[PDB]
Amino acid sequence: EVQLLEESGPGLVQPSQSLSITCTVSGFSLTSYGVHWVRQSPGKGLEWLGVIWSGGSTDYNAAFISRLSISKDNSKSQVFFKMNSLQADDTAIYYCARNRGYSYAMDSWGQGTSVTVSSAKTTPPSVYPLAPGSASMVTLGCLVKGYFPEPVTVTWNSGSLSSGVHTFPAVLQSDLYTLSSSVTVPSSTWPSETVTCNVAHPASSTKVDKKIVPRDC
Amino acid sequence: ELVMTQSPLSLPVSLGDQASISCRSSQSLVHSSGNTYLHWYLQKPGQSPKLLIYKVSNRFSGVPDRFSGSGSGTDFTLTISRVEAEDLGVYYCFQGSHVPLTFGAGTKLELKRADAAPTVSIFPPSSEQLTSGGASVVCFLNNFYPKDINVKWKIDGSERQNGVLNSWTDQDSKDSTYSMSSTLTLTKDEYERHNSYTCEATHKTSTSPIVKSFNRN
Repeated sequence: EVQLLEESGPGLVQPSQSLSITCTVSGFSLTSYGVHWVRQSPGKGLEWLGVIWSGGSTDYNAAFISRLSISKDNSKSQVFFKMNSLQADDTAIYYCARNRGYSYAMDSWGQGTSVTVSSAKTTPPSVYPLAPGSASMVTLGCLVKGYFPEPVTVTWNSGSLSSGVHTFPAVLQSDLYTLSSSVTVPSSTWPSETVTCNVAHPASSTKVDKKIVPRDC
Repeated sequence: ELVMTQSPLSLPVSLGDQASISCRSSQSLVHSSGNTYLHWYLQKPGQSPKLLIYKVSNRFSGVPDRFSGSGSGTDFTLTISRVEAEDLGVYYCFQGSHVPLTFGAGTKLELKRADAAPTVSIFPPSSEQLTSGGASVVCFLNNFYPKDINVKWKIDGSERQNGVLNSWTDQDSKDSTYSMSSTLTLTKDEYERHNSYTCEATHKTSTSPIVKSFNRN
């Protein structure tokens, strides 16, 4: 009918601890198809972790076998993934995917569950205005530093300024996230007209409206 | 280890043109069963990978005929007769012949446009951040093409690479350009040890780098 697989994970895990993910499937039987586990991170791309075949036996990526465990309950249409001793680079999107019988290719994938391995605590961002040095378009910026977890939402002039904006992917710095956003407007509109960076961080329930003011030599 | 090498890794294309992606394995993918478990996946932003071709040349359900796979042993090729907007994304070859199963690094099929020089802007640490004891020097290199670019930081004329964090945006859906942010993170004391801060961008659009600087004064 509609072969679906759905992962259910913790989201955030602390390093050295374990990661348990349950893959619930429908539209097909686990007694008829194997189920693979694959993860994706920017640093290692797509990595195959292991699989539990329709018959119940498993196969693991040797690089993970020392801390990976895959099992299942055919009656409940559930496949269980458990990996111990998590480390920072285990941060990634984890997927379960159906094995297409004798083709040995993943054909139906779950949407995946994002896992972040971190010891950080919820922390609001420090917001800093980026105005050009004291010494036609003009580009202004906003630095959002030291927050956790992702995401934060950066807008300009409460969303009234949406064109010419570039909000960059956050990078990890000292267990905390940092990102920047730039906005380019006609030099005739700034600083004659106000330009403000608006930062919202849902997790910490904080918002910061930082006005970009010119520097003074 | 079994290595899957895709070439090219980045493939700019104009809609309507033909595209060809190579995937070579460090060892034959001909399985002992006589079958060759070499498959191709296409992954679009935010989505899970989707099966395109299985067992070298079999088009999966719903895959248009403009997609064709060929090859044998260690050499395989995926061809798109006439690229359409919905074909843009990242293509992965995958082998299910030898455990651990492995993926290629992925080939990014992106929209081609005329080369464009980046608009570079440098920003000194805000007074607010300095008050906090930190000093981030930010540099925006916006709307350039192709994505290949080199950014160098120079403090009082000396190249500095430690403490530099870069972030790149994905291809702009509107003008097909790329943008990047580079930040030189320093302690307030390190910042005060020098005066001249420079952000230098080297891009194929010019034989000479674009230089933006400011003096701590």
